[PDB]
Amino acid sequence: PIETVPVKLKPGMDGPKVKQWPLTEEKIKALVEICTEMEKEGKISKIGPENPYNTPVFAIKKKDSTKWRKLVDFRELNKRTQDFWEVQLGIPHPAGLKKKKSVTVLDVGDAYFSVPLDEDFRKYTAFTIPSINNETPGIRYQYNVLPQGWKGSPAIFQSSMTKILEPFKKQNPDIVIYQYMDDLYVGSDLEIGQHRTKIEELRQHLLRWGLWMGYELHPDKWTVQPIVLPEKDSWTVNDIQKLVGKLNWASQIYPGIKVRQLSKLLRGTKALTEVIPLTEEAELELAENREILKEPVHGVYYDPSKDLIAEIQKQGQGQWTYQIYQEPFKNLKTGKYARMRGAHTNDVKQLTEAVQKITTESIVIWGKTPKFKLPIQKETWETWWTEYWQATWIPEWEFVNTPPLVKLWYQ
Amino acid sequence: MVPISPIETVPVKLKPGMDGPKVKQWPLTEEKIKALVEICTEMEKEGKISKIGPENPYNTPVFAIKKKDSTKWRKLVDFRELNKRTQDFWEVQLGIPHPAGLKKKKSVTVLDVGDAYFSVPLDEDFRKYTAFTIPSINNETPGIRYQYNVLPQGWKGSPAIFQSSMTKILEPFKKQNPDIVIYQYMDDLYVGSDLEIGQHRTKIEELRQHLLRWGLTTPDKKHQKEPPFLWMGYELHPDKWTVQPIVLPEKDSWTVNDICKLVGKLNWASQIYPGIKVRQLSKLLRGTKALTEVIPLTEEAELELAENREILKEPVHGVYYDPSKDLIAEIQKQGQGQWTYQIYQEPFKNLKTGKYARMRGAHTNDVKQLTEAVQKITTESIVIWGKTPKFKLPIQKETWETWWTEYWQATWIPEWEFVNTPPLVKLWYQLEKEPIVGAETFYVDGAANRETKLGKAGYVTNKGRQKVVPLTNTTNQKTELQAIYLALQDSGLEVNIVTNSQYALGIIQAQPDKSESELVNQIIEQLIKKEKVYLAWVPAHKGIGGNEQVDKLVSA
DNA sequence: CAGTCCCTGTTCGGGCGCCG
DNA sequence: TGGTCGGCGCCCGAACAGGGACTG
Ligand SMILES: Nc1ncnc2c1ncn2[C@H]1C[C@H](O)[C@@H](COP(=O)(O)OP(=O)(O)OP(=O)(O)O)O1
Ligand SMILES: OC[C@H]1O[C@@](CO)(O[C@H]2O[C@H](CO)[C@@H](O)[C@H](O)[C@H]2O)[C@@H](O)[C@@H]1O
Ligand SMILES: [Mg+2]
Ligand SMILES: [Mg+2]
Repeated sequence: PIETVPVKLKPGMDGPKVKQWPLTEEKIKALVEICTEMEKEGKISKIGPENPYNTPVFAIKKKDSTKWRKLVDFRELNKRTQDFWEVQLGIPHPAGLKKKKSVTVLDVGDAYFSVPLDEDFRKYTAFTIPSINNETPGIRYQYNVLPQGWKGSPAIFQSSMTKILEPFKKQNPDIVIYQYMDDLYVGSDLEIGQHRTKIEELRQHLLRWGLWMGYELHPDKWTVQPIVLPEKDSWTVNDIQKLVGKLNWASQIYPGIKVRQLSKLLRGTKALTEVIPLTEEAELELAENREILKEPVHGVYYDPSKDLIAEIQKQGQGQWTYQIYQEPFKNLKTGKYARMRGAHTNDVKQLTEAVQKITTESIVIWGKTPKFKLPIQKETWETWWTEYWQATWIPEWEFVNTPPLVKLWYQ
Repeated sequence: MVPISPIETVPVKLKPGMDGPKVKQWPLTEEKIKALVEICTEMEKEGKISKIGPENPYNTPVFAIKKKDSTKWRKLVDFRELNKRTQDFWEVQLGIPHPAGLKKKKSVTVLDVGDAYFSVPLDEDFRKYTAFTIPSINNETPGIRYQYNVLPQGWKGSPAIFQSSMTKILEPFKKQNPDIVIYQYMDDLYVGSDLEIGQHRTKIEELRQHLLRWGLTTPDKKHQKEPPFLWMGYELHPDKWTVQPIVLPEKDSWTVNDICKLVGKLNWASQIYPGIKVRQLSKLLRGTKALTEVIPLTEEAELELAENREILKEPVHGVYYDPSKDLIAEIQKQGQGQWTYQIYQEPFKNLKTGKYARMRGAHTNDVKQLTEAVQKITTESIVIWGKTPKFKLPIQKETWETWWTEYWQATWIPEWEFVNTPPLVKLWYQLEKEPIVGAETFYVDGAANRETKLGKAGYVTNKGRQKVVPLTNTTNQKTELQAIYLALQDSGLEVNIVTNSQYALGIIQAQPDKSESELVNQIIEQLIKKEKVYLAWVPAHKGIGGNEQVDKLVSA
């Protein structure tokens, strides 16, 4: 008996129509059990084929959880609601969250089930549950409450959320709380033990309003990956050719790069393995270059209107490099990931872990998720990615195939 | 209250701001008319159909065709214009059941609902739009106008509404009988239990009573008490299954439409019959105009077709699924980008077979294609069994390790072991990571004139070797490849090659063994003969070394 | 600095097979 | 006679996307 906030799609945009993909027997069993209870509790109810909208559903296990979590791929719906959760009921981003020594993330998604959902909107939350070997047709549902993973859920519940938060916030003014979809980011500068304790306090505070979370981030530890030039006692013609190509590409980012004196070293028509002594002019040109690469790019600043883009490169030996930007060659961050889960045995698990970590950093730093340019074949990613996914949100991605002429990002 | 209501209906709006169909009936031949008039008059007595006064301003064509393998006739309405204006549904049929999915059952019953579409009420408000006018032996007698009271055949909402309605009725029975397996596909029901045969039939009749309560009638004629059952085009036996026999046309002269049937039959056959190959038969269909046109069979499509028929000669069968035992998929390379696979649990007792022939990319190799086949098998298995089979693959463990670790794309194969069945899948050549000491260095380049299509490809080397070759009807890309081909032709067994072509370097670094382009194939041929190749890239127009010199030569 | 042309890869609708 | 609906599969060709290199 709570008022239902009306919702509408962006003008001229119909609802999502996205086929359900095949599910493993364990996931189908988990979903059937989860949906049976949710139907009993009135969160969802069965629907007919007259509803023409569908969204994909599957189940995940969060890190170390061992307990299945229902997950709906609302990316298509969220794109058609976009104006709602940005233009109107959205949330501001605490620029100070990235600065806190410790940040814990809590899944408050369950809270959203309390509030009900606009009756006119429920037609768009439809999802079909598949059956093994197509024994049965698809069992369709729709949401009667605020669904997890929809972008209207945290916005509609923001009024309710702040009141629940407000006693805690006054008690600790310094602590910073940010809400992104199903997640609550809690950033303190306290020592480890005090921090964990304050999270329990905010846990109880959530409990008496009608959920345990153990995912800890330390955004101050986070560093970047500078473009680096090799140090060599002696240089072959091949080494200088590689260096000139890397520096020339880098000059699209740092305009102060100069290759003239290094080019002079390769004037002839020379065998690649011939050793070339460096001249003083090249040593100094190389020195000045290494200094420039330590510096920042001029006039790189985040723009709230523009979308974030993430690019990833597979460097081999369990190493991955990524760049986050909005404009080409204006990079807001660049990083490297090594020795992740599945290192040296599974590229897809590692790429999946990389996408998650990068999305998390973007949420903390800018309160957005980037669109990923993934170095993988579309069919390889779609076959396996859900198997390794442990997050409650899902970024946008596209697939790219760039052979690497030069290793600019890695060494 | 002239018409009774039997089961819960489904609201069905029209597309907004649009109105019901009007279009005149077909000039139906009187012979068909005899069959139609008898059945249609019968419908009104049941309440399936109702007469309408001209207050109903809607007309939609009508026709009929005989039920296959029966004397009965099928009553079908060309609702193409009504579909266009009817609201969209979400189809609930997500795929086709496969017999290899089925577990062994002691007692199996297959039963068919009768007049299944005609037993499900159409939406009350929507009933008006059905209207059609019946025809007579002459054009003198007008014929009655009729509106459906139930789901009709030829509409676009009929299958989904029936399947959803059927599932709702079944759901209470399956909750009371958790240990009965009911495969529900349209109106065909497969019922299997480990109950002893007498007890199983008790449930079967009890299920028939449950369906009877909602007006669903299962005739004895389609009841299947005794094996082998006929289900979804398969023959089901207590311990095995097979496809119902497939007849392949014998024609001495083949048209285009002929090959399509043939191909499509062989694809249906390849789910159990191992080693079916359609590559050369499909080669005949590429870039043809008329479906009617006659085409002669090459000696490749003919040889293929010969052994394809002979594979079908011997009967084969699949077994059923044992959740206790592992799933195993084995793949063989069949040549010309053709792959077949077998999925089994006990050795030599196959659950099903299949083929992956898709040519993907202009340049590729066997390792990529094997990875594609693994993915297709994995997704297919998850549909049928909900798990990924263990893989037996004709590729050495070290070959795979070399490919995936070095490739720039994320790639992966699930748990698998090596099977030493030739032909083995391997990488034909390997590019060096570092420049080769004492090997001649070829600086290569090529250019071409966009207007004339004329160009040059050439090289310069540290030893002083040089070449420039004129080319006709080419492109910049093609000359950059040509330059590399020249360096490979004119070099010893070990060679360093420096190019500024990103296009060429990308093709060659992916280690392709096959290409659509003959020029790339010739480059491959040479790469295989070398002992060591180092390819390196430099940026053009930077005044680098040999690259500047060869650039001047080819630009001229 | 636009505007092409190459070249590649994706998508989508057509035909057939199969099931109601 | 030629003619309907939904699902899945294959193989095709055409239409479209987009990334580099080069032309003014
Ligand atoms: N060629 C078709 N065109 C349109 N719909 C069809 C066609 N064939 C089958 N269907 C649909 C409508 C049917 O109600 C349903 C089942 O078909 P089917 O079981 O073979 O016959 P039927 O149930 O209508 O009568 P019966 O069971 O007495 O043979 O599937
Ligand atoms: O991976 C592409 C594949 O995913 C689908 C559905 O899972 O689309 C989803 O992913 C896209 C790319 O991120 C989103 O743009 C889209 O909104 C989302 O549904 C399929 O549509 C597509 O084939
Ligand atoms: Mg029937
Ligand atoms: Mg040139």
